[PDB]
Amino acid sequence: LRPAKIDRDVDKPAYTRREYIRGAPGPKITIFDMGNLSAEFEYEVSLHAEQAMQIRQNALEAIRIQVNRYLQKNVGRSNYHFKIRVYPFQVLRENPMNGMRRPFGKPIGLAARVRKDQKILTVWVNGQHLKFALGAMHRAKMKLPYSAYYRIYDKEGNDVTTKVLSTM
Amino acid sequence: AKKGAGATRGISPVRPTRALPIGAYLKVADNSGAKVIQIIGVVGYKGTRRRLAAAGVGDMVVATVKKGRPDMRHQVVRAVVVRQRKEYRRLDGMRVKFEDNAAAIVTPEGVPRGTEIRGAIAREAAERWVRLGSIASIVL
Amino acid sequence: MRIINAEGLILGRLASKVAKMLLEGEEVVIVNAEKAIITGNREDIFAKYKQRTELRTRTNPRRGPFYPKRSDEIVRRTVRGMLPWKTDRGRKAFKRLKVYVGVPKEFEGKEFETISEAHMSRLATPKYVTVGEVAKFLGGKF
Amino acid sequence: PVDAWIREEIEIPEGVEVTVEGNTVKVKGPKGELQRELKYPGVQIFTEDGKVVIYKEFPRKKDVAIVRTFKAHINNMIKGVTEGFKYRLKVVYSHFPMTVKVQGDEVVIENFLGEKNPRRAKILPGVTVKVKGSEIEVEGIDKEAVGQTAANIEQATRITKWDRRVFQDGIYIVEKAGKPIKF
Amino acid sequence: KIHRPRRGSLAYSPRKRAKSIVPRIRSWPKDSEVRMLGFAGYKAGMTHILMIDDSPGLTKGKEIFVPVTIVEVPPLFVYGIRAYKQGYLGLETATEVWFHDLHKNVARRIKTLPKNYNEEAFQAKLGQLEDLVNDGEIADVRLLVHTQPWLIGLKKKPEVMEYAIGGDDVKAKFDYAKEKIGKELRAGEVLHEGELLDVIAVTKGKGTQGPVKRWGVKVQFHKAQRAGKGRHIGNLGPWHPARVMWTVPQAGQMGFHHRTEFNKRLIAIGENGKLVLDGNEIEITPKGGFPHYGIVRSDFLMIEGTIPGSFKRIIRVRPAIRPPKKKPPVERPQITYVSRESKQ
Amino acid sequence: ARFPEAEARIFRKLVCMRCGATNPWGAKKCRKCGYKGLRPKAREPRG
RNA sequence: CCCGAAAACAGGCGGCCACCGAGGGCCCGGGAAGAAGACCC
RNA sequence: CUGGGGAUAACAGAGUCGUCUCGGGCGAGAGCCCAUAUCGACCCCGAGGCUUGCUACCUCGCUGUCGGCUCUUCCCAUCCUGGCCCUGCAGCAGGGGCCAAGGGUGGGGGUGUUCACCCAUUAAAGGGGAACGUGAGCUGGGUUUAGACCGUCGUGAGACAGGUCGGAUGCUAUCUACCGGAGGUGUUGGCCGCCUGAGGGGAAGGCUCCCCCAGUACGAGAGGAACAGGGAGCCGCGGCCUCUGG
RNA sequence: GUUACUCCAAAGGGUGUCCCUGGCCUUAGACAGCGG
Ligand SMILES: [Zn+2]
Repeated sequence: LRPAKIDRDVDKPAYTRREYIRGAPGPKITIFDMGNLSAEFEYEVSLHAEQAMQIRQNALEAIRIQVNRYLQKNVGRSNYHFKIRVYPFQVLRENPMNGMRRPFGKPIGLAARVRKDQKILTVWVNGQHLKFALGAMHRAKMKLPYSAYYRIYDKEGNDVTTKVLSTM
Repeated sequence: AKKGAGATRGISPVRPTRALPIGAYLKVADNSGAKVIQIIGVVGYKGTRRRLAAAGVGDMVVATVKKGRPDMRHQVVRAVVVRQRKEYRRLDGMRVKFEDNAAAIVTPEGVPRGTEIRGAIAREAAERWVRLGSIASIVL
Repeated sequence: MRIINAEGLILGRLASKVAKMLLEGEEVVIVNAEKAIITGNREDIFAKYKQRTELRTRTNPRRGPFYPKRSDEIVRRTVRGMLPWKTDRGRKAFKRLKVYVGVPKEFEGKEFETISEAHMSRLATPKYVTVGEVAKFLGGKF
Repeated sequence: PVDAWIREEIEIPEGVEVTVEGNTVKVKGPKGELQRELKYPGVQIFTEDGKVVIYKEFPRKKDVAIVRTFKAHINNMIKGVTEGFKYRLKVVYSHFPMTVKVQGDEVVIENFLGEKNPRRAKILPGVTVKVKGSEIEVEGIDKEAVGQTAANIEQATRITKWDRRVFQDGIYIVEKAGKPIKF
Repeated sequence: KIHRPRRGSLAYSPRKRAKSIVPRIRSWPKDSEVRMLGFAGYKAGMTHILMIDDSPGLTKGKEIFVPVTIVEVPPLFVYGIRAYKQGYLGLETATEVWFHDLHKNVARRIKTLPKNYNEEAFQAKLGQLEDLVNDGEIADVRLLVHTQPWLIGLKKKPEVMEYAIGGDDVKAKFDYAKEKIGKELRAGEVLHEGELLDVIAVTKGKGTQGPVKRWGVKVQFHKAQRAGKGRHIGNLGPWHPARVMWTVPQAGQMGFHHRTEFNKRLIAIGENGKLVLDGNEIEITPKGGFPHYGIVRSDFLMIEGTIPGSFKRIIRVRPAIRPPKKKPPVERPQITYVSRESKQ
Repeated sequence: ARFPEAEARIFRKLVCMRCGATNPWGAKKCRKCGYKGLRPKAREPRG
């Protein structure tokens, strides 16, 4: 398939409505929560977008697999509540190539529209796996089209990344 | 000396003139099944644009057999040029020539296939290839 | 004629002053052309001047360019660069100048000016090279 | 900046005399003179009660590093006119024993790996080479000259074409002015 | 793409007629022995010898055929001394002294000669120059020389040349020159048999020639031979640059060029047209005379190989500037046969 | 044919696994590329 | 190694004339040079 | 056939780079074990415009031609030649990388072919750019103008981004450019001769084999090196006519 | 670098140098040496 520099920008209108789009495809990604889904952990390691993006589902799935494998091999299912927050709604289209006669693209895939400083994914963990959560952060960051940054969140809604990073 | 006991190659001082280019036919002077060969290559020769490889007395050529007993016909062989019609110079200044153009069929390492050569050969060839002068009666 | 000792002077600033004098109408003689200095890194400087020397017309080498290899001529050429060489005024100005390596007998024991706004104590960083060094690298007899 | 008046001080020993005139430092001891140019903008050198002082008036990190480099150099000059320096070298061979000779301003090594041609190594002015069995000693007053002579002798025996695990013949350094070499 | 090398060399360009028919010498060799560093003569002919090889290689010790060119060298007249000092860019002539008694025929070349100029004035000028040389102002001393082609009945107009002197000490050179001025020089007093020489002359003239001969370009296909372009080149170049390049081969002057040829061995110096073998004296002039030349009568050099120039032409000779390490020894080689048979 | 005198000066080097350059023994990143993967020079055959 | 005083600082040196005349060219017998010119005897 | 049109296609140029070619980041892992000697998934970031397409800014009587022959020059993104580094580098060799474009990179068979395939040699028989360099330089095999045959489609006249046979290649150089040859002026009087040598040009040289080192080091064997030192040739360059041939 | 625009290459890395911050150490700390 085509490079993501074509689809990372957010300047086109939203194109979501299934009852008017003909030939629209289904999602390749199907799982969005992982691990222990009730354990009431302490720390929330969340990724945020630096600027607005459109992320493809191919990338989303690559991230899913990579991160969950790291976390399962080095933490264990009974910990590490992993979640992907954003669903792919926008339909990507390509012009069936005649030339520019009758150019209006046929559907080829899906992406999720993310705005500036919008949470993409989260890993809830306990005190003694922060380093593995941050490894997941870095692995994910490396597979996105634009830049991102992570925060560490406590209960009560507070940002604690400074000091929690300092002590390690 | 590593292996001087029995050697195949020698050293001549003369360097005759390259007289026989690719495409030349040669009468075979030894007692192998071959009778006439044709030159398709000259061993150890690099040229330039549109120039053909050429050989003289004492040089090893690659040839194809054209006439001869059936086991040898259509085979690619190595041979040493042993007689030529074009004049060449000796150290004293005198020119020497022969009556025909003739070769003897050998192995890449230099060993003769055959037991006798019929007629006269050149001293230059007998000197560069030592095992031919033993199976040739007359040497000049 | 004003006589200027180039020992320890920054080449471009010297050349600017000299070009203005020649345009105003004065005769100038520069001595010790080999002892003027050029600031910066040796590799970049030498690469510039070698690239200058390997420039030629592809169809005929008798039509130039003819960038110099000697030190006096390097200095002369810099000054020429600072003048209106395409006009008669500039040509006459350029004829009013002479440059010399070392000090010839004819100028011995004489008054040597100095240009204050060119001087290397003015500098702070020690990365510098000499015009004679450049000439030697390019292959000039001095 | 780091500070305001970085000032380093070296105390002169028993019989040494330091002259400082014009970016050139000169040292006299029991044995031989020694000279060295040490210049950088803003760095000054002069003499005190007995001391050699290096001083700069509003330094940056790089300037600090340079001041302390200059100090190291002066101390080596002083220790060298006071005592001197000596390096040690060892010779090893599997096959083909090599003969090492001192003749003039060159060291000559022959039969290295079986080679008919001898290798040669320069000896810089003011350095003495002795050969005792399988061992070579290089002694003098100038640290840089001594080290350079030793490095010349060691590089005169260098192999690029074959595996150095199996082929180890050569001449190697084992001690630089006291501190031994260890892996 | 098929690759191949270009047609001819760019190192002898422009390929023009020589400035003069007397060749100049641009560089001189370093020779410790204080002597005059060359000589001049006239080409006479070719022949061959048979001799025992002395050069390194195989065939050392064997009898071999060797071709030979003969140069007739009558004695030169040393007529002047010239001094050189150091200029701003290079050497500059300081002063010349000429000798006072000159042959009549020298005016055919130097039309305006001094008139009174007695022996006494000559000695005074030499004293001036000696004092100048003793001061320390002088960087080089050279001799001024002229040929005498009236001793062989070739001409009356002489050739005038300037030669250099070997060694380092300017004072020693000047003493040599002061000895030699006003006297004849013979080639035996300068050259050693068995030496390697460089040879300098102007080549045979051929006039205007085309590029097949001048640069060795290919003759075109037989279709072009029938179309009128057989002995032409194909094209003068590409669309851009939109000009003909100087490197493209074209027609013009071929021959009459200045050339230097390295490392020719002097094999023998003769006397009055005769050469000495073990016992006997033999005339080298062949039966009937050298063609386009006659009879050698004065003094001659044998130089092995070939040299530039037509037969009756001025040749200059110097010692080798670019010789190899494996030299032949500086003695005459053992000669067994010299060809005296007719050459026509 | 072991010669530790020689090993101590033949095999006290580091190598970068990205660029291939040799680097001084007590280093943390590469002279040229800045990479952090530096391994000791193979003092015994591997494989 | 080849070209090279038109190198615009457009050079250095020895000698001749000049401040009728040094010197040059054509013409003549030629060729080792040569499309005309040029070169050489 | 006429009148017109770059308001509008084919082609060279110009733009762009989906596609293409060349790279990189992280690291799933493969490699007795060992992420990175070698190989590197999936995702993500780029360079070039020599591959094809997209567009329609320039040109409709500029030249419209492909391939081959001839001739010159440039780049490096290096096949050989010079020098180095790592190795799952014993030696002989291999694999992967760095500097380096001074020189070399050829001869043949079928086909109009470029390309690709094959043969024998070879140190190797690298590739690109210059209006897919080069028709006021040659050729004209190919490119379905006018004649003709086969197949297929079509009532038919006819057609075929199908095949096959045949089928016009003009030029007295105006200006500039280059190769060489001459005549003037200037250089502050004119003339003869000898020199200096600023500056420009050069590949004037490049490569292979053989002997010896040595059946040695290395190595279980089998195999099998190097420095120095001696000889010969091939390609390129410049000259000459004694010998040999025309 | 010496570019207002017409007409300027990133993901990812370097603490190379100049600066603002926050924790753990510091009358003996980070090594550097003699020893258990
Ligand atoms: Zn690296």
